[PDB]
Amino acid sequence: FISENVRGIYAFDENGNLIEKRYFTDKPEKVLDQLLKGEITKDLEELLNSLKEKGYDEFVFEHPELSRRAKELGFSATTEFPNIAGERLRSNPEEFLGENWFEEYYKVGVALTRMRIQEQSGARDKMVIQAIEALDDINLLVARLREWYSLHFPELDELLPKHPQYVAFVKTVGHRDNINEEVLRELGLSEEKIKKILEAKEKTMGAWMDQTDIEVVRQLAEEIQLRKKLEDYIDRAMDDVAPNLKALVGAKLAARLISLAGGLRELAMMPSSTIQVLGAEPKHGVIYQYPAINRSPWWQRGKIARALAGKLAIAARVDYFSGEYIAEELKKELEARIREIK
Amino acid sequence: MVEVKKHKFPGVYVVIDDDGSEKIATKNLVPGQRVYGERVIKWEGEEYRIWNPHRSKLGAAIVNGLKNFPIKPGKSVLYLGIASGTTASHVSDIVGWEGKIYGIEFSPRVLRELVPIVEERRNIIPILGDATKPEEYRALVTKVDVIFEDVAQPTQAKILIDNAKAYLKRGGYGMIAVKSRSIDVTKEPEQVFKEVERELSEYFEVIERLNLEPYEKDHALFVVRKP
Repeated sequence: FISENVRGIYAFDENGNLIEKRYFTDKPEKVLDQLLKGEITKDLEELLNSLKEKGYDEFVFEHPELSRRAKELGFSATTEFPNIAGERLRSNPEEFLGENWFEEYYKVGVALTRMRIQEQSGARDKMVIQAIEALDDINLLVARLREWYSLHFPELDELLPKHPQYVAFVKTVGHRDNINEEVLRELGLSEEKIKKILEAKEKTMGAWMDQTDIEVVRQLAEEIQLRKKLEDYIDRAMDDVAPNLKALVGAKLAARLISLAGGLRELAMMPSSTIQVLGAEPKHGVIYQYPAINRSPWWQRGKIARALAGKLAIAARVDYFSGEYIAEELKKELEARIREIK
Repeated sequence: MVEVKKHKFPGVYVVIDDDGSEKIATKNLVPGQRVYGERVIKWEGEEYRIWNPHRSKLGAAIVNGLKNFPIKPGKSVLYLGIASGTTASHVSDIVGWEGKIYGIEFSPRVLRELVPIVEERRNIIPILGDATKPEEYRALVTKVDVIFEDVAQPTQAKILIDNAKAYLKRGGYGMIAVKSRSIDVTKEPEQVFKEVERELSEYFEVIERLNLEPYEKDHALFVVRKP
């Protein structure tokens, strides 16, 4: 069935004749970056519908994400690679594309890359340190909302623990008395949570307000957006500056390391030892936040931590210089030195 | 003295210079376009480039005397590692404006440099991509003739196999510069290549297991054929 190329999404019968096609309405480089990744764009929905009103209930996509979001959409979707659609597209590019089909795989080949690839910048490690520094200040604002949305409603706090699930209530409703049983369902609330909140509008004490309500909602508006940004920029720009360091311990602890040392160079200049303790001095060693170090008994940690610092060092050095992605080997090497620690 | 002749292989040339020794060289497909700090040369009007093997791991395979070098001219090839462009600039020269290359190293920081090159060297697609996740570039490649894998992954084996099952025409080939410890940092090299040639050839027709000493410790450019 469904596959993709530089021209559009194609649709194929069990035997490989062309069912329906539809060309990319928006820049290919904008669309592929989504479909390829597994996200559904307007052209992949419109073709999903017209394919249906042609009398189809079966769908097969090449990326298991596409076909998982395809069925949380309604359409029954199986996921098989390489599906006879792409096996039909690639084996016969010229059939569909034309003679210069290659040129076309390049034109758009390049375009998309120049997208995904950030322009060279003297100090992006510094841009990260910042955005990391900010994500720390927003941590405080989020902590601050807590007692607030609550002055008027103390109950919620215990009910919704997860900030993003929580800031849902404020942003959209505000006032205790803005509660619907029909907007209680929507938002993602369970049946239990459809009574734990219909018990809200009419149960518990808390000093209602009308002007305050629209002060706090203005607070949640500005809390989400600097947050995301920061988290999402800190990631997609940890890819230019220290992809090795990144894929080692996650872009955050990564960014925390760069920051903690105050730049990339600085980190690189650090021996395993200086890195095994970079983070703290009762805190002691930022890198101990590593999954495998934490889940372990203190008597074994000192050992693993050593091994981490050795690989983070390398990650830095290369990252500093070239940024050739050698994480895998090192993640491997490391996973193999730890099993011996047991 | 500075003399330049044809090699065993198509699009491959051998040169001998003032020091009376021989060095590989490829027909640079783009005059005055120098990648990787090259040593180039010029005979009766052509700019043959020095395929220095310290820099490329194929230099080695070839200078160490490779037998089957499926990379002819015209032959489109998938390439898992295209990085700075070095060990892979040559393979554009060999292939020719009739051949093709889809190259795939995933660290943008790096790739970012090969992006200029492809302006005149319009014979490579600089795909920022990942070759552990093949599907995710099902739209910027096409069935190739030769998969060439150079990746510091530790599963080089199933990576080659899987890119293969996706984009490699029957009768196509495949070349994987395998590091030993890259696959296992605890298992003896000799014993590893026996396990690679094993797993690898459970889907392939193993053509040739070629060592790379003394250009690279425990490196070994295999050459599989897809029956």
